[PDB]
Amino acid sequence: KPTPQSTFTGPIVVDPITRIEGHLRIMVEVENGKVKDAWSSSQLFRGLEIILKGRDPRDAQHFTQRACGVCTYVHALASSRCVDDAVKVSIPANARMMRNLVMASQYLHDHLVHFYHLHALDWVDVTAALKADPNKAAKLAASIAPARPGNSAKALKAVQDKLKAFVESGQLGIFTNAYFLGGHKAYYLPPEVDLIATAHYLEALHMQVKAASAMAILGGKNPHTQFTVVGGCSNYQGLTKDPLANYLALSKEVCQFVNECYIPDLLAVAGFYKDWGGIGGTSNYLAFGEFATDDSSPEKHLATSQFPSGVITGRDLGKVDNVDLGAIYEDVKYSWYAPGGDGKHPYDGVTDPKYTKLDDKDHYSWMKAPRYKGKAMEVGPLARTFIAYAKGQPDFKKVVDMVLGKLSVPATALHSTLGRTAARGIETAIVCANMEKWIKEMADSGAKDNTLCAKWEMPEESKGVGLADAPRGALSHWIRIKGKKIDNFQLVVPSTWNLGPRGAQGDKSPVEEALIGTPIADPKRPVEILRTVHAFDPCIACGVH
Amino acid sequence: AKHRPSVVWLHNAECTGCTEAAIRTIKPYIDALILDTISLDYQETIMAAAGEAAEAALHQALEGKDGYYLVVEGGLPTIDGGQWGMVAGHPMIETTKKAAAKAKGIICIGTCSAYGGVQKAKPNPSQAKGVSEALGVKTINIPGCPPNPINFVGAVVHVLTKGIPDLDENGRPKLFYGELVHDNCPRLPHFEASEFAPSFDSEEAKKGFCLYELGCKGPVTYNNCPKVLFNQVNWPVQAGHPCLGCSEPDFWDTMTPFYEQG
Ligand code: SF4
Ligand code: SF4
Ligand code: FCO
Ligand code: F3S
Ligand SMILES: [Mg+2]
Ligand code: NI
Repeated sequence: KPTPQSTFTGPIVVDPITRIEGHLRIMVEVENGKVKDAWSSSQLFRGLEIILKGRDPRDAQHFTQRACGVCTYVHALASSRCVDDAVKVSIPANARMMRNLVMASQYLHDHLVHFYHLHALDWVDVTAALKADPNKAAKLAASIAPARPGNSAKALKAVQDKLKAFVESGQLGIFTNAYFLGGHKAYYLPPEVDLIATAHYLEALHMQVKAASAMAILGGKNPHTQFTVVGGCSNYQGLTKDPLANYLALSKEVCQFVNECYIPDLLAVAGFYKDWGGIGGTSNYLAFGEFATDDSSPEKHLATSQFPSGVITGRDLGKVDNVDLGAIYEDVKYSWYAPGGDGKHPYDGVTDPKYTKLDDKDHYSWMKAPRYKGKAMEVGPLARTFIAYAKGQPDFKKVVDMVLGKLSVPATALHSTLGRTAARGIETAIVCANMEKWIKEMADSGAKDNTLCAKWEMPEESKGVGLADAPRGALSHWIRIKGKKIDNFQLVVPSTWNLGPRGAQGDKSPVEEALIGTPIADPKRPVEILRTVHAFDPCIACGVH
Repeated sequence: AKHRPSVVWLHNAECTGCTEAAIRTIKPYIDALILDTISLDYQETIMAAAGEAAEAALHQALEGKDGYYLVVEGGLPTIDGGQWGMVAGHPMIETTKKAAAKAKGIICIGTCSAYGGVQKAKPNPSQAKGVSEALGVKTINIPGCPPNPINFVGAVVHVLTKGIPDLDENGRPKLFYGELVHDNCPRLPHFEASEFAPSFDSEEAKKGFCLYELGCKGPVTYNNCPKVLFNQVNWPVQAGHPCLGCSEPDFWDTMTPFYEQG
């Protein structure tokens, strides 16, 4: 029937929000079973911007990468771009290619882990998988997905047996007190679909190991790569034949799993949760672009990004504006910072921590509130997808239409939690479709010329910005150099955009806005809050740093 | 079914890089470990329950009849009574303190839990401390930023099947941290011959010369990196980059500047 909804009126708090990176507290007001107001409260401060002051600009990338071990690498990249810009060095073509491939590797690993190990348990009842008949499940998989041994009845039965023994032991481990135990109205999947997804969940645990190995061939190690330097990269071995053959091999495997399991699972889930095409929409989208053919400057990045940069307002796909890096600022009015810190451009950023109390609706987050000409901006896969689709980018046009057609929904249905979830898979598919081309580009370039790092000089005084679109969205690092040292170093991170608190106008952030209208089938077990929050792929260490 | 030992895993001031490191294990894989070997009964990053239900899962685990082992990821922020780092409205220091009080053993995964880590680097705005530093409980330290999964899983298995492994001064298992990075480095012949790369763009760098001039901290860092590799494929020096000394206490301040020697 209709989307299940209680008549519950009152507050709900979820803390901890699990299956994210970091420490999030969500508070909502509920009226007659629907969320009417929301607060996104980040619960940990570390202070990397404070820590960086006075240090060597060459050290920045090593501190900032520790902003996040889930989106590992991306902060080392943004810092390197930032410092490269500040000293005005243009990196060699091979360094641009190596840096962008490691980013492609990161998207693949990050997105697969998110769908399966962080997000899926909001949609898949694992214990209902035990009810499944493995033959029916094998027949369902056969018809919804490419044929594969791991989808056989024999395979699904093994998964079921393993799960049965685990559950029968009485130690449910990570499934203890799950919102789905004993059944739950907001969980719609047939037991067979639960089984298919559960088997793939287990498969994805092994596959993420391979995705990280691929990344490590070029990045030195994962987590926390160690191959970027001012002026380019250090990894000459990464330009050579045998490691690049291994890299392609592992990548092809990961992408096979993306095409065989991830996308089909995503499409099957979206099919049953069609109603979630009308829950959790926002209206503004921003991207700095990624995978640029010219990374010699911030300018050239925004212009030449293969996943294009852009700004969309009020859902208007007919009007994609250029990113005005001058119009970006951060507010602290509803944040745990010293008041009078509002409206600061990141070149002029101030990080002056000041705590009040838990659930102080005046000051309720360790995140700042980034705003673009006053407007809250959603960043991430859905942002990139809308901007690329509106701009007519051929891969996105073709993958989006495939999705919208398989689901029979208008493109407007994408402005929602379902769409946010679908866009993450969409772009994973597109990154996969480009891996071979990108790898061949660098293999050839690296065999004709192995130049990987340019010469450069530390200025007395400069500034620079490094832009990236990380898996969660638009990332920027901003540096002021004075006396050859870090005078100011500011991070503005995708989860700061998405999950930060209200701005100086009292205007809700994207996640707070997305949560308005959320139906709550069972206030005791509010899975619907999790579904929307997780769809934004929150990274709290990223957001606060 | 044979009872599997209960493991509670706490997240404090951290980047979740140590959790991510852990799940790159291949001997065994993460699924085999949590289905066959341990009962992982609280892990914020992957557990199904959230909010109150998750909190209840923790408290259930802490009250288990067969007891539990405690794994700690992250440092402890102590400023303002521990309020700059909170889970379920409780300071992380208070929760970790409770959990450490009845643990069979405490394993600190990562440089952050072991020694304080990145948030403790000067000027340490949150007054972050290592687990033993802040509480005075003795800990088994598995440092690195992040440690190799071989070192963490190996330590875990040893503790469950053999006893406490032999530890060095810094509470690290000698099994994994008994040797200098440098002593096992394939570039050691270049070091011995005074063949150093002067820059990353240099011919010396392209030829794989020693990285000591470029700040390599291998000579003062205890870890097994060149011996075991990461992700079965690589390590930083093989990727042409100096060691940062990331398994050493307070490396953020003792090993910086990273591209210089002391
Ligand atoms: S030791 Fe390093 S990887 Fe581990 S939580 Fe701390 S900063 Fe992150
Ligand atoms: S590269 Fe580093 S670890 Fe290797 S020999 Fe040189 S100083 Fe030692
Ligand atoms: N992706 C990612 Fe992490 C966040 N938010 C960064 O940058
Ligand atoms: S930086 Fe850390 S990972 Fe090993 S090579 Fe050096 S100890
Ligand atoms: Mg910031
Ligand atoms: Ni992150």
